[PDB]
This record gives sequence, structure tokens and C-alpha cells, in this order.
Amino acid sequence: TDQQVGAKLVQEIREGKRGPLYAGYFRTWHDRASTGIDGKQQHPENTMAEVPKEVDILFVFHDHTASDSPFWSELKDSYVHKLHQQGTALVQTIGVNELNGRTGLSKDYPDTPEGNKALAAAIVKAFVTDRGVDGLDIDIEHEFTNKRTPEEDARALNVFKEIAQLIGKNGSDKSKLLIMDTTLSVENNPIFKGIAEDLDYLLRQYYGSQGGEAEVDTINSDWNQYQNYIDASQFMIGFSFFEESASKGNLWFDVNEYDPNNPEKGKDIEGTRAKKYAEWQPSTGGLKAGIFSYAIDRDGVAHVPSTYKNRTSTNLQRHEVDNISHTDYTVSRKLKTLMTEDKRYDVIDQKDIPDPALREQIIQQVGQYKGDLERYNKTLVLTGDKIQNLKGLEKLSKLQKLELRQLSNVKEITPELLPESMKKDAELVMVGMTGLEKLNLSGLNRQTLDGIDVNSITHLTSFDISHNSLDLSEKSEDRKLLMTLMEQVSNHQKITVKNTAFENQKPKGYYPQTYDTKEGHYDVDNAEHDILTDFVFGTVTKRNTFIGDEEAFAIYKEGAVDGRQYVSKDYTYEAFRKDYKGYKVHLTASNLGETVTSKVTATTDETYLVDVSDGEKVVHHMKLNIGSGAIMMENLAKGAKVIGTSGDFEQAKKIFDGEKSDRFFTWGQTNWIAFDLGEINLAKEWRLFNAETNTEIKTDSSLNVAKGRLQILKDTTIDLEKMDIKNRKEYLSNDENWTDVAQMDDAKAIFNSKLSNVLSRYWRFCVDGGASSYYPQYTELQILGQR
Ligand SMILES: [Ca+2]
Repeated sequence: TDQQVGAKLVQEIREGKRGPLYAGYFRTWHDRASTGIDGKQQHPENTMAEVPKEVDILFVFHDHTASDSPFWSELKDSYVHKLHQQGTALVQTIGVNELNGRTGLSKDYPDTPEGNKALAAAIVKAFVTDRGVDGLDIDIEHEFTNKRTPEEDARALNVFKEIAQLIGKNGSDKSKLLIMDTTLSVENNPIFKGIAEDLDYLLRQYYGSQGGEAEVDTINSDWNQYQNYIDASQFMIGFSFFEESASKGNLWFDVNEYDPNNPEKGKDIEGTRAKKYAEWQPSTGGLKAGIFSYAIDRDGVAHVPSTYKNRTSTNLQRHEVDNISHTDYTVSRKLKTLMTEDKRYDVIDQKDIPDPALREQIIQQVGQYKGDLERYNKTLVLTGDKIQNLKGLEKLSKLQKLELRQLSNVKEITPELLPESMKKDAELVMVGMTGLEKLNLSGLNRQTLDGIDVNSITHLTSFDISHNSLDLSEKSEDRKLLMTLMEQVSNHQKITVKNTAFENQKPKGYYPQTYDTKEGHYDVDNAEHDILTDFVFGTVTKRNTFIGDEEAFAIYKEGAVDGRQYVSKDYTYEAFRKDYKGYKVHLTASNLGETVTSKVTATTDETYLVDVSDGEKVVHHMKLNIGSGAIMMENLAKGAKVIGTSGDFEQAKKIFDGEKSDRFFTWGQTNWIAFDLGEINLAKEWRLFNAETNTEIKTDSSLNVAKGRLQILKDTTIDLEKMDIKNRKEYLSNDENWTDVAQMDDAKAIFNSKLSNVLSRYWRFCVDGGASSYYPQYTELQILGQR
């Protein structure tokens, strides 16, 4: 039957037995069996039956064909049969709107777990099972007018995962393909991220130029992201043939332009983007799966000339290439043989990897093709007693982790059996290397000997870990492992500088993860001190060996093992040390005033809270005393209850929260807020954050308060819970009931001044005028003191 031929075909594609693929989108209304809603045939010139063997997968791209057209029968009972005989699979294409509630069967089903599971079944039955084809393809493009809701995308993904339980690799019916095609980068494609593991292929349309001098920038940029979700052998890129009467916005120039001097110019692939795409390969991961064309029915038609690039549906500029004509699929076949002749898809053979057991495990993990070797960039795990030689492993030059497990019969590890990425900090794990006799890692800039099981290298006769970046100082763990290596050599041979090389190390420097001083101190010497130089300084090696200054580095360079000095002679402190380029120091004085400076001048008793930042995070926090210090003040006002104001009562309370993300002003040049601190405590200073302090809206200094008065309630005995709202407000507005404690007369961003040990529970702040004509604003008010 052609259900068992279909299954056999799909299983040979999914397991990668056809090399590079070529696929095509056939527009149903350009098949001669297609009829419109009228019942009239649309175009007799072409047919899917004629699609050659070189096309590996044919995508049914449906539009204009009516549902009662003879085409659907011709597809199911004739076309699929003929194409299966030459090894070609049929895949049905549907848009994502059939999945998210906007079109077709998705309007008839609720957005619930059982509803979406019934929708999935109805889709697989209507678009795969009943059409006779071998798989489904979901089209997810950008929606220019009327974007998709997060609820529609969350639905499309849930339906997609239920389809993937029915068909595809992770489905009940493994005989069908499950494909996605898209125009969306990973960042903009939540459905892809959720459905990737269940995909056979991702077909990413790249019609027209994609930026840069090679016209392929967006392809490389996107593969850099896509590679974290799918394998290269699942990635296909697409070009478009020239659609008839295509307008501006749909003119890609992916094939050659019309030539009046050469009618066959359209089927010449030299110079075309189609050819560039056939040749393009990923930088990482592996080799791609192949390429596909849109509108394969237009294969070989020359593209409309560049001078037509501006035609619209309103501004017709019809050309001879707008005609419909029969195609012999010449461009398709040339591009397919161009890809199968690509000598990068030759299988890895004994010439590349001589050891058969090594070659089996590389092929299992890296892929089949010679071109997969220089691209693979993940992990390789080599095990067992059958591997004798590691020749050929230097071809995996982008490997990120090499893991050697129980390689009992491997006698040699040398830098020329190792990938190039071992020189740029790739991980290397070795366990149970009981047969290893030569261990040469020279010149690979290795920062650690971590992961090398030195205890099990029991047959070692020589090693060379010279010219690396190792810390071999007394307390370093790498010196302990160096020692074991030297003892394993001693069992078999007299130690020599040649057979235990470890000199010329150049260990790189790092920032310490912490700093010792939680509490610093200066005397009151009337001098400037640098907080960075005194407390937050120095560098560490990878094994956390501290070096404080240039002299400590000089002592480090003279470290030796058995009188053999291991650090390179011309390695300089400037090269090892960390400059502290981005570093800033955030100080909070005892009156809660904030400044950003590394320098302090020790003139009086004071306490700072210090927060050091590197430009991103806080790296250190300490307290610093000058002299006897000073007790850290509290903001008495924080959370003060507002008891009355000339402005809006709910705007007023936002000058007593934590933030500067708000503003209080009135319809005028003057206002007052009166507030209650709860209890009565002792107040030594006040601080006002003016208008230009504002964090939610950039405010210029013309809106600043210029004159103002902070005040306490004259009567200490007064109880104002007794008088009622109308009297209370009039009482709190009468200025003869308050005494000036502080007077502002300058429009500074932050205004601070001292009080004379004010003990009061009721307060009022009056704005008496602004910096300009505009209504003066301010964001936060602070009364500073104890308890
Ligand atoms: Ca505030």
C-alpha cells in the first residue's frame, strides 16, 4: 500500500538517509485539476504529478482552490501515489490561524484542555488523514496588521503540542512529518521555543537580501539563536521563485532577471540567491538540512527586471514574465545536484578518523558528514577500552567540552590531537586514564588542571604543562595535582626538566569575590583618603590566590617547585592586575546624605555606609568610621501621617514614602503640608528633595522650590483630634500657630540644614515661592534624628 510506502519514505527522511534535502511549495491553484468557487479550472499548464525525484518534500500550499474541486481527489488518489514511487513526500501547509481561534476549525472548539485536544484531532483528520498526505506544516509569520494576543499564541502552542502527541517523532503515528515554517526570529517566536523538541524540520523563509555584504547576515544571526533549540540537520532556509504579477513588497530577486537576449536566463543559477543559499552553511552546530523554494510551479521563469521594482496593485506595470507557462523544474534539479555534489556531505571515513571505535562514537554524537566536524560546538564523550589512538579529534575545532572516560588503551595526549578550542578555555575531563604514557598540554592557556584525574594516570612516563595559565603557588590546588603527576613519573623514570615540564605559566587575574574589611577606620588627620586604595583593591588567580600590590606580585613570580620557578620571566604586573575602571563608591553619611566619591577628607568625627559598585552590581559593603564616628540617624518622617494640606491630601502623603517617584504641587506658587510623626522624638536635621529630583518624569530646575519654611506647632498642649475637620484645616493654615525652625532660601536639588534639637510631634512645611513662574514641585521631605 502507499500508506506503508509513505511510512517508509518518512522514516528515511527523519533518520537522515537522503543527504541534503530540497523542498518546494506548490500552489494548489496552479495545478490543472484546481477549480475556483465558480467551478472553472484556474490554470491548466502545470501539475504536481510532474514534480521530479530531486524534490524530496512537496508542500501543498492551498489558496483559491474550492473545497469541492476535483483537485483534492486527484491529490489523494493519484498524485500522492505517483510521487511516492519516486521517493517524494507530501506535506500539507496550514497557517497558525487554524490553531489560535481565528479561522477554520478553531472557531468551533473552546480554548480548554479538552477543547484544544479535540481541535488537534479534528485538524489531523481534516488536513492530513483525509487529504492523503504524509505530514503537516504550520506557518507562523509576522502579523503586520492586527497582532496576535498572548492568549492566541498560548493557544496555538497548546494545540501544537497536542498535534505533536498524534503525529510526528513524539507522536502516536510516527509515519507522518511534523514541520514548522516561519519568518520570526527566536526572540519573537514563543511557539517555536515551546514546540522545538517535537519538530522534524524548521523551514525559515529568507526571501530577498538579509543584510551585510554577503546578503546573509540575518541568517547567521538567527542560527546563532536557533541552534539552542534545534539541530542544524533540522534547519532549512528558503528562497522564492518569481510569483506572477508580484508587487512592491513581494519582489525578492532570488533568481536571475529577464534577459531579452537569452530566453533561458531564468534557469541559470549562477549569481542567484538560490545558489548562495544552496552553498550557505551554519558556522556552528553542523550542516543544514537543505533549502526550499516557494512557488515551485514558477521554476525557471526569469524575474521581472529591477526597473519594475515599484509596481503596485494600483500602479500596474505588466511585463512578459508575468505570463503563466509550463515548467520542467530545471532550477530545482540543478540546485539539488549542486547540494549532493557538495563534498562537505561526504561521510566521515577512515581517512579523517583512523580509529574505528573513536569514529563510531564521533559519528554518533557529532553527525555523519565531514562538514559536521569543524562546526560541532557541544559536548563529546569518549568511553571504553577499544579506542587506541586519538588522531582526528583535532578536527572538532569548536568543541566546548571534551570528556575522556576509561580510555584504558590510549597512550598519548598531545596538543595536536586536541581541538583548537582547547586553547580558548574549552572544558577537558579525563577519568581512569590508566594506560596514558605521555600527557602533553603545552601552550593551551589552560587556567586549571581541574577534571584531570591525576590519581589514575598510573603509567605516566612524561608530561608537559608548560606555557599555560596555571597558578602553581603553595596553597593552590593545581600545585597538589602537579605533585601527583611528578610522583607518577618518578615510579618509572628519573625526573628531568624535559619529562616534567611546567615552567612559563602566565596566570590571568580576576576580581576577588569578597573583601575583608567590614569596618574601616581613619583618624581625624585633615587629609584625603581613597576608599578604593585602602579597602577595595587587589587581584586573585583562578584558584583565589590573593595579590594585593605590585610587590606581592614580585614575590609570586619567584615561587618555585623543587627550585624550578614556574612563572614566566617577562610576565608583568600591569598584564596580570585588574584596573578598577568602572568602579564607583556610594557613601551614606550619618545624616543620611548621599554622595558618589572614592575620596574622603577626614576633618571631623563621622560614620559612612559604603557601597562599592563595578558599574553593574554592588561588589562590597562596609561601614567606615572617622574618629569617634557618629550614630546613624533615622528618618523620623518616613511614613508620617498627613493631617492637613492646601493641596490634594493623597498627593501629600507621597512626600513621606521612600521614593522620589512622585511630586506635590498646587495651583499656585505657595502651599503647605502639615504632618504627624506619631510619637515625639528628637530632630537634628531636615532634608528636602526638590522638583528636579523626580525619577518618573524628567523635571527641569525651573519647577524647584526656592523659598520655604519648616515649622513645628506653637502650642505643645493643643489636642487637634477634638476640633473637627473645617476648624482643624483653618487652624493648620493659620501661620500664627507655627514657629519657624528651618528656613530655606535656595533652589538646590537637595536642600539640607541643621535644626536646634527640635522635639515636636506636629510639623508643617510651607512653600513660599518657586524658581520660576511655574508651580513649584517637590518629591520628598526628611526630618532626621534619633530613636
Ligand atoms: Ca516621595
